[PDB]
Amino acid sequence: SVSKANVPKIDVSPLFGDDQAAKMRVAQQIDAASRDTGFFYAVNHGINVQRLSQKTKEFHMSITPEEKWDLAIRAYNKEHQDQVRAGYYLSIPGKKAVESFCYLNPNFTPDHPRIQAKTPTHEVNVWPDETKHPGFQDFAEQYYWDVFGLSSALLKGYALALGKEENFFARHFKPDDTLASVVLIRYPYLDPYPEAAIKTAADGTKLSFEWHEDVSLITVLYQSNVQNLQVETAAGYQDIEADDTGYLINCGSYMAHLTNNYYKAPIHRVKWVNAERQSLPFFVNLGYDSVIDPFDPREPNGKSDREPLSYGDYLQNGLVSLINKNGQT
Ligand SMILES: CC(C)[C@@H](NC(=O)[C@H](CS)NC(=O)CCC[C@H](N)C(=O)O)C(=O)O
Ligand SMILES: [Fe+2]
Repeated sequence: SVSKANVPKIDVSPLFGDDQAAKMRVAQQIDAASRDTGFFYAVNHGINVQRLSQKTKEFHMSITPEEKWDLAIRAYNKEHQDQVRAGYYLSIPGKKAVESFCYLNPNFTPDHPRIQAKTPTHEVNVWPDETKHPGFQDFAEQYYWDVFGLSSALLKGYALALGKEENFFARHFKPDDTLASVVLIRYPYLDPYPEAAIKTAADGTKLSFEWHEDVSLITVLYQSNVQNLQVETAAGYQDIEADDTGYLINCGSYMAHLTNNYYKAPIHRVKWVNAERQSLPFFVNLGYDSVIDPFDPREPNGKSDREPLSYGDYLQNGLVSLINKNGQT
């Protein structure tokens, strides 16, 4: 029936160091994975993912309907016209199973010039009451900078893999303006499971979320130990095995654009599984005005005829497009 994808485990610890040859050997493994299925697991990453999962569970399982309305994005609460990205994405009992909480750069405050200018895709995070969820905000903001650090190191690997100096991507990935987001997704156990929340793929597979390419430069994902992801290959969809100690990494469609599809954005989908689990992506986005001149690693000169694409315009279009194709999450 369904084969299993080759997803290598890459020790990324050299990318935090100064052994340049060891970093090249990591870059080679990133290149090979990016040209095969497009996924790899980053191991020896140094992030306490046990505390991540525990604090996230405590939040999902203790927030009340009252608090969810207070935090809801505008899709679920007409009063919150300024919350398009950041806030709570409600489940709909009997109809929609998944629920999530999304937050952005903690440096996006009312004092931030992008917030003053009302620039699209920039928002101030909303948080639950500290007394009802003690330590949650402190944990979540710290985690943002923890995975920001991991992501910066990974971008050095991708740069070296493509033959560029190690700051080629990372120089556009800055704490003061990154549009990167964390999403804390709960997939619940439900009995009976609402049929409306299950989609049937063309090939008969039951899905929670249909095929898509990620709107990101790269995606840095922690999931609990329940198998669910599939990646499309020419020979059909292949199962991605779960590993709840590592981060699963793949390219988004901005990487595909700027490399002239040398590193494709892998198409993937989420199988339906009736099990309580967590999916915690960090979407590595650059700044609103970040532009990287596209290039083609296949050509000696590296010349490409693709237009440079501003990351802000890419992100605004891509988020809307994904909602329109696969539905409001
Ligand atoms: C496949 C996983 C990453 C996860 N899916 C997802 O997170 C899906 C597909 S990548 N992503 C989205 O809907 C885009 C969220 C963007 C976010 N609100 C923002 O403003 O930045 C899942 O488990 O459903
Ligand atoms: Fe995805």
